[PDB]
Amino acid sequence: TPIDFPQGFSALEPLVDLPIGINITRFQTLLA
Amino acid sequence: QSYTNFTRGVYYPDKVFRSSVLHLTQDLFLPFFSNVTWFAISGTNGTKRFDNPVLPFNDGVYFASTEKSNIIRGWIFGTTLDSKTQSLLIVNNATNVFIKVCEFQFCNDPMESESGVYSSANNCTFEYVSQPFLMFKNLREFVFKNIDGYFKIYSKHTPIIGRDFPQGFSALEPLVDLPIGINITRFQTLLADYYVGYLQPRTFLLKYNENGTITDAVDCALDPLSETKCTLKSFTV
Amino acid sequence: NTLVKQLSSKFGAISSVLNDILSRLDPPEAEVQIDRLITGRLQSLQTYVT
Amino acid sequence: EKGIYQTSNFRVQPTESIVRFPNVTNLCPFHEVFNATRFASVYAWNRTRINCVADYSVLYNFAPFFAFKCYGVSPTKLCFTNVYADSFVIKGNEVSQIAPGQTGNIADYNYKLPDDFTGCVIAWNSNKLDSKHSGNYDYWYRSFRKSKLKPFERDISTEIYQAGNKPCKGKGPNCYFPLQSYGFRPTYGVGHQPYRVVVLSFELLHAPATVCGPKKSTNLVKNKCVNFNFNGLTGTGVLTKSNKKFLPFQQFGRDIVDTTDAVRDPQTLEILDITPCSFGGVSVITPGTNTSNQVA
Amino acid sequence: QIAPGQTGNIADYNYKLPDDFTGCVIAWNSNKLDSKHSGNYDYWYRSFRKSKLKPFERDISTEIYQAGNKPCKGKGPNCYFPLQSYGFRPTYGVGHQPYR
Ligand SMILES: *[C@@H]1O[C@H](CO)[C@@H](O[C@@H]2O[C@H](CO)[C@@H](O)[C@H](O)[C@H]2NC(C)=O)[C@H](O)[C@H]1NC(C)=O
Ligand SMILES: *[C@@H]1O[C@H](CO)[C@@H](O[C@@H]2O[C@H](CO)[C@@H](O)[C@H](O)[C@H]2NC(C)=O)[C@H](O)[C@H]1NC(C)=O
Ligand SMILES: *[C@@H]1O[C@H](CO)[C@@H](O)[C@H](O)[C@H]1NC(C)=O
Repeated sequence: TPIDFPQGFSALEPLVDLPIGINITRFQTLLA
Repeated sequence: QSYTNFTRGVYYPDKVFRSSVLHLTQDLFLPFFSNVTWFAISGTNGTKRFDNPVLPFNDGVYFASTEKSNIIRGWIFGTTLDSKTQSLLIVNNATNVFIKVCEFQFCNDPMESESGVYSSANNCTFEYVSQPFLMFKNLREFVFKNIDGYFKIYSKHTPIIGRDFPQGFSALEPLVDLPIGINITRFQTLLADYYVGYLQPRTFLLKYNENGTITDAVDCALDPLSETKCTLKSFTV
Repeated sequence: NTLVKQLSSKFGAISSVLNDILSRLDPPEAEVQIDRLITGRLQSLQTYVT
Repeated sequence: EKGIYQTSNFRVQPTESIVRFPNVTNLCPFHEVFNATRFASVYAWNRTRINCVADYSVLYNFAPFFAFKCYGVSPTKLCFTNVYADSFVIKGNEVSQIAPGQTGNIADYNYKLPDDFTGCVIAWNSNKLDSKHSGNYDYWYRSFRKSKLKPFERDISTEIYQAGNKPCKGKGPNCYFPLQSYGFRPTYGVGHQPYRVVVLSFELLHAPATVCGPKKSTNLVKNKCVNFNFNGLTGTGVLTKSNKKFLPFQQFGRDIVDTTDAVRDPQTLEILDITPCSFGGVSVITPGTNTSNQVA
Repeated sequence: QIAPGQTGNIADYNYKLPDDFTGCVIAWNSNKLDSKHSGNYDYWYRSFRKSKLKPFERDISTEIYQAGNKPCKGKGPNCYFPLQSYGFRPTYGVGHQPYR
């Protein structure tokens, strides 16, 4: 969204579907 | 022989408590006023020491006796009853009711000085003991049903005043339900004045009390009034 | 009372209790038996409302 | 628009589930088979049956099983309607050969196992009982037999392999005697050492359906909305003290519309009424979204 | 067992299809290629797992599963390797022959 949060409504589109097949209980965010 | 005017043999079809309701159910019951054979023929000495008749077991049977002597000791249920097939033997005692299911070639009884010797048994698989512990004049009513592999025995013992079959309604409570799994087509009465009837598919309207007992019953196909009662599900029309 | 009594009807199913159907049968067969019970109960509701 | 609207119904959910079954009776004689003074032979096999009330955690705790494989789910204690337990003591080279479709010298001449049976074969080190190396009487199987056996061939009928340069009747020159020390003599104490082996088929499904695994019971909870299972009768409701007088053989009760309203506790025999958990419709009262968003 | 709604050691612990499944399951008798005379032990099956398998999940852990009341490291009396190999041979019956 290229236009703080204006609170305008928007919706997401499908991007990718990966058949990983794993439990995925937890996650981390990777930063440089 | 060929006794009739009987209106007894209703038993609790299940183990469900009901309070002040009229329950219409279809099950195997002794029909009211059906023909019941009175066993003269095998009374007292009868044919004892010489023969002993074998009766068919069609779906289930009704058995009743008033003999205080306890001459009646048990029953054998099965088909061949000669050790070729598996059979069920029920024998009563003073303090031990014993049920054994296995192949038997014969039992003990084919004056009354000795009993309980038996003969032989082999490859026996099922035994069950003392459901009621025990089993001055009393009427002892039993119903023997064999459905879906389960052998269901119902019974009731009530006092009498010396009359043959005192009148009033009394339903038979269940006694024992065993997963025997055998084919029963014939049975025989063992003696060391009994009545035998047969159950048929019927619809009955059973009247339950406040305390869960059955106090009356209507045989839905006995007469047009009973049929009306089942249509309305009421004892008052 | 009739509508409640209809819950005990099998409508051709092996049992009237959904938990029994789910416990003894694999999902596929349970789904067939449950769908049958659903059809019978919907028919009973349509009769009641009509 | 302004008005009162009918929305989704509400329920009061249960907070916990309770399972009640009657007091557990005596257990299957598995302990006598494993915790034996002397182990049984192939011919002296047992047939566990009927207050069997099977419970397989006792075998997991009793002995250090090292080669225990279950064709059905080894963890599940479930049903069978029969348990056809069998036992024998065998060298730890042939234990792996006690399986469907396997041959070797064993099974072909001892205890052939059919395909498609719940072969829950179990085994553990027997050196503590066969500590003397001379040879022990208690658990001899059949090391050799004249001809290949059918699945579940009779073990009660034993024989001596009729090998020779002339017909052999059982014992004789160049015939193989099943009672030579064989496996029972440990020697090294690993490998060939005799292993106590128990195999229960669990494969007889028939009309009675009797023996099955112990049914656990949870504590009883009253005066709360709970889920319940009483001897297979399941539901959701609030359990309260009953004033109903059940007969000695009645387990539950019903209303005029054939719904369940009471149960008999399998362990205490207290009669409990089942009150449904509260529910009802939900109505939303609104001035309408063109005036105010406040609702009731 | 390779079908929607089925149970067993593979349907439950190795490979499970969803109940709502669209697709095709093709099987072929491979006994002449996969079964070795001495036994082919390259193929492993899971028999011991704590939880049941969820649809199309592929869990390849080999951690020891303990069935007793005391965990242990390595192999142990109630400590089992989760996989069991199967030694396919040309002499096994059809039920026990390998299928692709
Ligand atoms: C088996 O059932 C009996 C009841 O028939 C249980 O015995 C009762 O246990 C409570 C405590 O939980 C006592 O307050 C009662 O006085 C006991 N009554 C009798 C008659 O013993 C018993 O706990 C159940 N379990 C076992 C293993 O026996
Ligand atoms: C995905 O991972 C979670 C977390 O490890 C698994 O949940 C565990 O399941 C076992 C099964 O007995 C429990 O003993 C653990 O306590 C659970 N972990 C908790 C509660 O944190 C979950 O089972 C995994 N999914 C699958 C399909 O195996
Ligand atoms: C039910 O039992 C109670 C026990 O006190 C008794 O008072 C009552 O009269 C009984 N009712 C019937 C119909 O037997």
